[PDB]
Amino acid sequence: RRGFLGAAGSTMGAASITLTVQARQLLSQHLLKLGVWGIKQLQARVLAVERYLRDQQLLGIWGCSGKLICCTNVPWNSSWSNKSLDEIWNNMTWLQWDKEIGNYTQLIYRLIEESQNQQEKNEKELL
Amino acid sequence: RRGFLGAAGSTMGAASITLTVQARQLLSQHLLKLGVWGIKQLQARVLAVERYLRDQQLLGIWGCSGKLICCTNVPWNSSWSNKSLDEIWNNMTWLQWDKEIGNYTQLIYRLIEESQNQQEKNEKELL
Amino acid sequence: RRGFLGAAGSTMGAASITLTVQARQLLSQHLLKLGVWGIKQLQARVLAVERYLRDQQLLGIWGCSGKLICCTNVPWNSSWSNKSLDEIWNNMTWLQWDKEIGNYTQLIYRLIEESQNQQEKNEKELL
Amino acid sequence: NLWVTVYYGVPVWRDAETTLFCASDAKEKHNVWATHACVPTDPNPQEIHLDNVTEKFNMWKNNMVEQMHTDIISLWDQSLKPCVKLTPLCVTLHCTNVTDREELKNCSFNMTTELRDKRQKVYSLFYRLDIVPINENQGSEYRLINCNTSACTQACPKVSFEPIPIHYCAPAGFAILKCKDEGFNGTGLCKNVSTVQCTHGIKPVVSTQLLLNGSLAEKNITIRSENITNNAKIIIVQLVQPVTIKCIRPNNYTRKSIRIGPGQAFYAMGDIIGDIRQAHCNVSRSRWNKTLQEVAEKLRTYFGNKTIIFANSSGGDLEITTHSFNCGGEFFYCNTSGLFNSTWYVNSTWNSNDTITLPCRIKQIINMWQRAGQCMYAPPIPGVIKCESNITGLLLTRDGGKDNNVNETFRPGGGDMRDNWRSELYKYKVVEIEPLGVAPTRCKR
Amino acid sequence: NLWVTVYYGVPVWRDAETTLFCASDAKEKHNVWATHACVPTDPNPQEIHLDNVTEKFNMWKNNMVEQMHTDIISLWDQSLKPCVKLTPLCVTLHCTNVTDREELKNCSFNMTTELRDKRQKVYSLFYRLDIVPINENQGSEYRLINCNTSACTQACPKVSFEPIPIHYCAPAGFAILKCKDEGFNGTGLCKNVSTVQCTHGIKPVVSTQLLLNGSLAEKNITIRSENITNNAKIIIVQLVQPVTIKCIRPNNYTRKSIRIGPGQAFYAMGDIIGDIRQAHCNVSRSRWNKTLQEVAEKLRTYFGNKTIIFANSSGGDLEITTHSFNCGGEFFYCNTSGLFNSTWYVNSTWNSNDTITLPCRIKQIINMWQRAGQCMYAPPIPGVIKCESNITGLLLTRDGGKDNNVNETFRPGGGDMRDNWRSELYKYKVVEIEPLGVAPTRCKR
Ligand SMILES: *[C@@H]1O[C@H](CO)[C@@H](O[C@@H]2O[C@H](CO)[C@@H](O[C@@H]3O[C@H](CO[C@H]4O[C@H](CO)[C@@H](O)[C@H](O)[C@@H]4O)[C@@H](O)[C@H](O[C@H]4O[C@H](CO)[C@@H](O)[C@H](O)[C@@H]4O)[C@@H]3O)[C@H](O)[C@H]2NC(C)=O)[C@H](O)[C@H]1NC(C)=O
Ligand SMILES: *[C@@H]1O[C@H](CO)[C@@H](O[C@@H]2O[C@H](CO)[C@@H](O[C@@H]3O[C@H](CO[C@H]4O[C@H](CO)[C@@H](O)[C@H](O)[C@@H]4O)[C@@H](O)[C@H](O[C@H]4O[C@H](CO)[C@@H](O)[C@H](O)[C@@H]4O)[C@@H]3O)[C@H](O)[C@H]2NC(C)=O)[C@H](O)[C@H]1NC(C)=O
Ligand SMILES: *[C@@H]1O[C@H](CO)[C@@H](O[C@@H]2O[C@H](CO)[C@@H](O[C@@H]3O[C@H](CO)[C@@H](O)[C@H](O)[C@@H]3O)[C@H](O)[C@H]2NC(C)=O)[C@H](O)[C@H]1NC(C)=O
Ligand SMILES: *[C@@H]1O[C@H](CO)[C@@H](O[C@@H]2O[C@H](CO)[C@@H](O[C@@H]3O[C@H](CO)[C@@H](O)[C@H](O)[C@@H]3O)[C@H](O)[C@H]2NC(C)=O)[C@H](O)[C@H]1NC(C)=O
Ligand SMILES: *[C@@H]1O[C@H](CO)[C@@H](O[C@@H]2O[C@H](CO)[C@@H](O)[C@H](O)[C@H]2NC(C)=O)[C@H](O)[C@H]1NC(C)=O
Ligand SMILES: *[C@@H]1O[C@H](CO)[C@@H](O[C@@H]2O[C@H](CO)[C@@H](O)[C@H](O)[C@H]2NC(C)=O)[C@H](O)[C@H]1NC(C)=O
Ligand SMILES: *[C@@H]1O[C@H](CO)[C@@H](O[C@@H]2O[C@H](CO)[C@@H](O)[C@H](O)[C@H]2NC(C)=O)[C@H](O)[C@H]1NC(C)=O
Ligand SMILES: *[C@@H]1O[C@H](CO)[C@@H](O[C@@H]2O[C@H](CO)[C@@H](O)[C@H](O)[C@H]2NC(C)=O)[C@H](O)[C@H]1NC(C)=O
Ligand SMILES: *[C@@H]1O[C@H](CO)[C@@H](O[C@@H]2O[C@H](CO)[C@@H](O)[C@H](O)[C@H]2NC(C)=O)[C@H](O)[C@H]1NC(C)=O
Ligand SMILES: *[C@@H]1O[C@H](CO)[C@@H](O[C@@H]2O[C@H](CO)[C@@H](O)[C@H](O)[C@H]2NC(C)=O)[C@H](O)[C@H]1NC(C)=O
Ligand SMILES: *[C@@H]1O[C@H](CO)[C@@H](O[C@@H]2O[C@H](CO)[C@@H](O)[C@H](O)[C@H]2NC(C)=O)[C@H](O)[C@H]1NC(C)=O
Ligand SMILES: *[C@@H]1O[C@H](CO)[C@@H](O[C@@H]2O[C@H](CO)[C@@H](O)[C@H](O)[C@H]2NC(C)=O)[C@H](O)[C@H]1NC(C)=O
Ligand SMILES: *[C@@H]1O[C@H](CO)[C@@H](O[C@@H]2O[C@H](CO)[C@@H](O)[C@H](O)[C@H]2NC(C)=O)[C@H](O)[C@H]1NC(C)=O
Ligand SMILES: *[C@@H]1O[C@H](CO)[C@@H](O[C@@H]2O[C@H](CO)[C@@H](O)[C@H](O)[C@H]2NC(C)=O)[C@H](O)[C@H]1NC(C)=O
Ligand SMILES: *[C@@H]1O[C@H](CO)[C@@H](O[C@@H]2O[C@H](CO)[C@@H](O)[C@H](O)[C@H]2NC(C)=O)[C@H](O)[C@H]1NC(C)=O
Ligand SMILES: *[C@@H]1O[C@H](CO)[C@@H](O)[C@H](O)[C@H]1NC(C)=O
Ligand SMILES: *[C@@H]1O[C@H](CO)[C@@H](O)[C@H](O)[C@H]1NC(C)=O
Ligand SMILES: *[C@@H]1O[C@H](CO)[C@@H](O)[C@H](O)[C@H]1NC(C)=O
Ligand SMILES: *[C@@H]1O[C@H](CO)[C@@H](O)[C@H](O)[C@H]1NC(C)=O
Ligand SMILES: *[C@@H]1O[C@H](CO)[C@@H](O)[C@H](O)[C@H]1NC(C)=O
Ligand SMILES: *[C@@H]1O[C@H](CO)[C@@H](O)[C@H](O)[C@H]1NC(C)=O
Ligand SMILES: *[C@@H]1O[C@H](CO)[C@@H](O)[C@H](O)[C@H]1NC(C)=O
Ligand SMILES: *[C@@H]1O[C@H](CO)[C@@H](O)[C@H](O)[C@H]1NC(C)=O
Ligand SMILES: *[C@@H]1O[C@H](CO)[C@@H](O)[C@H](O)[C@H]1NC(C)=O
Repeated sequence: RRGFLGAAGSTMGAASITLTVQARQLLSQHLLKLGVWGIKQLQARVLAVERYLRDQQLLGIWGCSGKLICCTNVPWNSSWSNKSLDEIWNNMTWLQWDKEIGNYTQLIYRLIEESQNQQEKNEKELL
Repeated sequence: RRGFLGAAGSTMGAASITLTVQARQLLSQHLLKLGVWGIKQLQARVLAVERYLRDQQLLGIWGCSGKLICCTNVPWNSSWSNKSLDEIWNNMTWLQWDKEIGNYTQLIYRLIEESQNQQEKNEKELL
Repeated sequence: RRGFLGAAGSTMGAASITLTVQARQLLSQHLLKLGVWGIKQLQARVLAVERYLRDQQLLGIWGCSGKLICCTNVPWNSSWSNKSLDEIWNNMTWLQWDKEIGNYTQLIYRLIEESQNQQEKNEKELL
Repeated sequence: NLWVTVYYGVPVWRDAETTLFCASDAKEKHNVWATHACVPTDPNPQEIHLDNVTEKFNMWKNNMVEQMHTDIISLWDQSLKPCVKLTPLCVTLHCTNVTDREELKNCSFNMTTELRDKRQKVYSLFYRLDIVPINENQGSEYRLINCNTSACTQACPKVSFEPIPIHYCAPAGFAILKCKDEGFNGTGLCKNVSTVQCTHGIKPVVSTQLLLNGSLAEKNITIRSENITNNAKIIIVQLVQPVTIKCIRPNNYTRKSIRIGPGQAFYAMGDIIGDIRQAHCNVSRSRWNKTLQEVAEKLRTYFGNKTIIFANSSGGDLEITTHSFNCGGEFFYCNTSGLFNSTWYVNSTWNSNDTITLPCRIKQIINMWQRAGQCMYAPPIPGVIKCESNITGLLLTRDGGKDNNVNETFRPGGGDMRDNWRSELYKYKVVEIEPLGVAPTRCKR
Repeated sequence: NLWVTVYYGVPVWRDAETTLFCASDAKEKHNVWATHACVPTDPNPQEIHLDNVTEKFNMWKNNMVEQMHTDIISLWDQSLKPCVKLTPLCVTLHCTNVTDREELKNCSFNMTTELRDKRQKVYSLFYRLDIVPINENQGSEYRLINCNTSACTQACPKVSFEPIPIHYCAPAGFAILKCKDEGFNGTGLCKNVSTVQCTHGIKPVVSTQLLLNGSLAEKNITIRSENITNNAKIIIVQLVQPVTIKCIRPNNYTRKSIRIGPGQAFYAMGDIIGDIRQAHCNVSRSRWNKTLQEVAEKLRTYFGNKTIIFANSSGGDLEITTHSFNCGGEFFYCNTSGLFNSTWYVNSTWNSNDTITLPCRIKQIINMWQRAGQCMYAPPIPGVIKCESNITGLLLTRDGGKDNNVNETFRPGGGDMRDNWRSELYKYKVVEIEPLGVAPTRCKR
């Protein structure tokens, strides 16, 4: 089995297997001297914590916290990508796919948030 | 649609729609100089992280992490509020409702935690 | 009822009741002077945040985030412990049980992560 | 079958090293220890006693004492940082006798004034201990004791050296275990363990050969040491009765201020009101030797039927040979020969004021950490200062004899200030809670 | 139909700027670089080679080199902060000739002693390079080279300038990509990429015009430059054979310590045991010009059939015209006119010791950053020191000719060591992993 970030060149249909090694590595002398290396260490730790929480709050508000893969109610739009259903899962990697949808990440996030909030509003709060 | 914190004056029945804008804004020159503004920036970031984690650990232990609205097994007590079922959801905002239950937040939190823990203990751990 | 860390001497079958008091205590003058006590305070807060996030990311990737007790698909191995099904839940405490499985924590974590990832891969991503 | 399960918030712990934060009473003069900077103390510390728990403790291998020592020295350097230094006071002083009574010396020296092109001539009183001549033949020309090692820093008068108690709290996810065993010696398994988030009132008072304002024993005299038979190891003892002591400073000094530079002042003693009076301390001889008899009979359980003899310390450094303390800003050095001078047999019994006069020495230039530099100049406190302390424990040092004799001599132990904090942190240990528990059960039903 | 899905922990990355934390084999003298202060290195760095991955690299537009430069200068200022400064050494020195052999000067000057009212007269040896007279007519009165710019800081003898290898690890969520392509020139797409959390052993040695103790090439001589045709751009070359060099300091100096103030000392050379001997370096002429022939034939592929000619330094500042390095605490400055003095034709072939003697200069007052101040005074190392280095690469600078001639001259290139760090960080690039992936699928079944 490959190690950390070892399945980047593989296709999207096969690179979604070792996702746990990338998910686990997102966060990994007791007295601190607060010197040149100490300040940089503290800044790196705080930045890592902020990065993990920033990318985790999205999954928390999308109703998929603690889940590596989930499906929502937002349907796919052909304007973002005109490719077929499985031509990307069998021939394209994740490196050549992130740049094609990079201009629509914010729009997808807003639609995802409003759809999830609407679903929770209609499901919960009976009266 | 309203922006961040734009539905505060609306009633509780309608202010529970744009909750995603307040939930998303809870966390939002690379070299740090650690000066007057640098120390305050680091303290503000750490305080924001602590605030988010402090208000998130409650939802984590209540069995509702990653959910904007959920229902528990703790029944409402008339001592906290003698109002009817829907007079607050149709005529009172969230500003005039938080002060009426402010003296019973800790009691509700303790009852919620013990009820959720008891439910998890009875459901899981078959033998 | 016992307070924080008050049921350590009890058996494992009864010490799993007050887990909420230990789960809640995992995170609990506004201007910081950044002195000897200020630096240690900031380091302690950052270390506490890192400890909570480090022990929470495991539950997040194991499919049990926000749940105090959950069951997975990984079966127990007799090599880790040759004891019976209920001799530890009725006569042994948690202090005398953590040392017996201390050499197999990493192996159990890796098997748990791969099994959970495989389960999510087989359940989700229909095509 | 069986399936592995994960328990969150499980009650287990392991010994680990971690940082700690202060907790003082929020209240004004700041204290050299900067206790107003740490988190305010809780109205009531939540202390819970764990039932059916037996935990192993080791006061000598604890990390809290080392961390506390580093924090206190760091706060000391922090407090001395914004204050004025004594760099221009290394001029050749001219001192004569004052107008035994030859301890103080009336010095006269040149000093640069606020004007960079002018100087000023001042006079002040200095002790003989903090005075060193250039040579042993000239006479009347002297220097400071710490001038060829480092430049001392004058303590800021806006802060005080009051031993205010501080609570050493543990961070989130960590806890401090407390041993409530009656007469616990500090090493081994504790049969009555309790847990708490923050320690009790720890007064960081610095003392040598005697424990002042410490924690009293529960029921009997307790002797603490990792190896009582080892002669190279220090011995810490605890008492059940607080032995009172009255230490006064009869000299009435007049505080004067001189400007050694632009925006900085130097404080020293101007003159003495009245006459020369030697500083001393008082202690009840009956209670003191009664407690000595109890300590001797307690030590008799470890050394057999041998007789215990107490003798004074061997000559050397003044910080170790004498007992040191502070009375709100004035450091003292009292002779302990008047207390550790007796012998106790197996059949011996101790069987009115009768106080004991203990001569003491006062030094302004102190290091308080045995460091080769970074000294501190204690400013003189005006008026008569007197502090009363509760003697709760002492430090012992046994002589390296052949051990086959019927008697062994004990010397007043001392040295590093690590033992001072160790005598108060013996009941506490630092642990790390691991909320990730692994245990199987018959699930999937 | 299709529904959008979110993938957590997806394997994608983007180029971004971020902070980096140290990693070294912490264990003992401390090192100017404070390698013991950073995180201890891992027992084995987990390095994974990504299959089917082609990534674009840019060693000239990388951010790690700039961040490394800022971190090294910050650590330098940090190390010089607790040490003593040379503020009272700006007195008019009186130097004469020593008892070529006129490089050293026996100086004599006044200096304030530990007593603020008294002074002291000492003598020490200083090089002519770090000596500047007040005027060019008086003679025998001189000053320090850096006195009217800033006050130098004496390096603490408790730390050493040994180039301890440091691992530049990436924070959580970030990674460092490594290019394992054979003979990669540092610019373009890499056909053999690997990933690792921390870089390899990066020795922050300071060198000019030559690369000492660097990373050897894989199979052939590699020339790195963003625009080889541009004459204003520096040229970095790599070698496959480690060219050895033996640099010694035959002068046997006697380290002496004088107290310039209370609690501070100054170190300088007292005298010389034996006689005056010029410092030099040795190098095998056969291997050196063989590698020069390989570099010439490699450069022939970019400039066509033209002949490559090497010349000496153009002239100006000593730091950029001579090869400098820190050898065991002593800064060297060797003249490279014997190594870049040859011509190579198309049909030329290089075809016994025969070592080359390179004269060297020693300077104690150095700036090492071309800054207008904040100098450092290197303390003298007692005894005779010897250094052996592995020459793995050099810096080149082409002359701005018309390019239509059959030959072009090359000069030893210089810089602010940024290109030196670039010569070691060319194989590494910093990326930011985005675990939030967006991809649709036929869900809801
Ligand atoms: C062990 O613990 C005991 C008990 O706490 C300590 O004894 C105390 O020692 C301190 C000094 O270390 C004493 O405090 C000093 O008292 C003097 C005036 O106090 C009068 O006023 C207060 C007002 O509340 C009364 O409580 C008190 O009884 C007296 O009537 C002065 O010398 C000091 O004042 C200082 O501060 C002010 C403000 O800046 C200045 O103007 C003064 O000049 C001066 O600097 C100070 O307050 C205290 O009284 C003692 N308590 C008792 C009960 O005797 C021991 O010192 C301690 N042992 C060790 C070794 O630390
Ligand atoms: C490229 O890399 C090479 C190989 O590492 C470097 O060569 C080394 O250079 C250092 C100095 O920079 C040399 O270290 C010095 O050696 C002397 C004594 O060392 C002997 O004993 C030790 C015992 O541990 C052996 O490891 C060593 O091989 C030798 O046998 C002394 O001059 C120095 O001692 C210093 O520390 C002590 C302790 O405080 C002090 O008392 C001394 O005064 C002094 O400060 C120092 O240890 C090392 O020997 C060289 N190695 C080799 C194999 O030759 C090159 O310097 C490096 N190139 C560049 C440009 O940096
Ligand atoms: C240490 O020596 C100094 C210098 O001699 C002493 O200071 C001087 O003390 C005398 C008294 O002993 C003062 O004289 C008196 O002063 C005033 C004004 O003249 C007045 O009360 C009397 O007429 C008498 O002259 C003298 O002024 C004073 N000098 C200064 C500059 O203040 C000091 O007392 C000695 N200290 C000790 C402890 O002996
Ligand atoms: C730079 O000049 C100084 C000052 O002249 C030289 O220092 C002195 O050198 C002399 C000659 O070696 C030493 O004298 C000898 O000392 C002792 C005691 O007197 C004894 O061995 C001999 O009788 C002889 O006099 C002397 O010790 C030394 N230092 C001092 C403080 O006097 C120095 O050598 C010169 N340096 C160079 C490189 O020329
Ligand atoms: C552990 O020791 C503590 C004292 O350190 C005991 O607490 C005492 O209990 C008695 C009996 O209930 C009370 O009268 C005392 O007031 C208590 N003392 C304190 C200081 O609180 C405790 O009982 C001991 N536990 C066990 C199991 O023996
Ligand atoms: C403190 O008490 C413990 C026991 O509670 C003592 O430990 C014993 O030390 C002796 C030394 O010869 C060993 O032989 C025993 O095996 C130890 N017993 C246990 C249970 O570990 C310790 O010496 C005591 N210290 C003092 C100063 O009395
Ligand atoms: C405690 O100290 C004693 C002596 O005070 C040690 O016992 C012996 O010490 C002598 C030297 O004084 C050694 O030559 C012997 O080998 C020691 N015997 C043993 C059995 O160790 C003793 O080792 C020390 N440590 C403990 C844990 O008791
Ligand atoms: C120490 O000396 C000072 C200065 O003489 C004394 O302060 C005076 O005390 C008397 C007592 O009657 C008061 O009337 C004065 O007002 C005080 N001040 C001055 C400026 O004279 C002080 O009392 C002395 N202390 C002791 C303990 O005797
Ligand atoms: C220390 O103890 C000795 C006895 O061991 C004391 O010496 C005696 O002192 C008394 C007066 O107190 C004299 O009458 C005796 O003649 C002394 N005896 C001897 C044998 O010299 C001594 O005084 C004690 N010192 C202190 C400070 O208590
Ligand atoms: C030494 O300890 C005793 C108790 O062991 C202290 O005496 C108590 O003092 C307080 C002061 O508020 C009184 O309220 C108590 O009534 C006293 N208790 C007894 C039993 O007398 C004494 O104050 C301590 N001494 C010092 C200097 O702190
Ligand atoms: C990428 O380059 C590395 C070397 O930088 C190649 O690793 C070598 O592989 C061969 C064949 O298995 C081994 O014999 C060598 O020992 C390896 N060298 C090192 C330094 O590890 C690797 O094969 C190259 N990858 C590709 C896909 O060509
Ligand atoms: C380093 O190698 C790259 C290719 O890997 C060279 O880049 C090419 O340079 C030529 C110069 O004529 C251009 O025409 C190409 O378009 C460039 N290719 C790419 C992909 O950018 C680069 O010049 C080389 N540098 C050196 C100094 O040899
Ligand atoms: C690389 O440098 C070359 C020359 O060394 C540049 O090519 C020409 O440079 C001259 C000046 O020397 C300009 O007048 C021309 O306009 C340049 N031509 C072109 C086509 O740019 C060249 O531009 C530089 N850059 C690259 C990317 O090759
Ligand atoms: C630099 O190269 C030149 C030749 O280009 C060398 O000059 C020759 O030196 C030899 C002795 O080494 C003399 O016999 C020749 O007469 C010199 N030739 C000329 C044309 O002057 C010179 O020595 C070289 N320098 C170094 C340091 O290697
Ligand atoms: C540099 O000079 C010193 C001082 O003379 C030399 O140290 C002496 O070396 C001899 C060699 O026989 C020893 O016997 C002495 O004990 C050493 N010390 C003294 C104080 O004389 C040192 O060897 C010289 N270094 C070199 C490389 O020649
Ligand atoms: C798809 O995207 C286009 C371009 O932004 C937009 O006009 C269109 O409404 C979208 N369609 C759906 C069904 O959301
Ligand atoms: C409601 O609150 C009151 C006041 O605290 C309390 O006495 C009562 O028991 C509560 N009732 C229920 C059903 O929890
Ligand atoms: C149980 O553990 C042993 C020892 O590591 C291992 O050989 C064996 O394969 C394991 N069995 C199962 C069913 O996982
Ligand atoms: C002290 O000890 C002596 C000698 O044992 C004894 O006579 C005396 O009563 C004790 N007390 C006093 C106050 O001297
Ligand atoms: C302490 O007291 C003893 C009593 O014998 C005496 O000899 C000694 O000189 C005194 N002083 C010191 C500093 O030890
Ligand atoms: C105890 O008895 C012994 C043996 O007779 C004697 O030497 C000693 O003085 C006695 N101790 C007293 C009376 O304190
Ligand atoms: C990617 O590399 C792997 C490993 O050799 C190989 O099996 C696979 O065919 C390659 N895929 C492509 C598209 O080249
Ligand atoms: C250096 O180059 C010269 C001139 O090409 C050649 O004759 C010689 O063999 C080479 N080596 C040495 C050691 O001189
Ligand atoms: C370097 O060496 C050459 C050898 O010919 C000499 O001419 C030149 O002056 C030297 N340069 C310096 C700066 O000393």
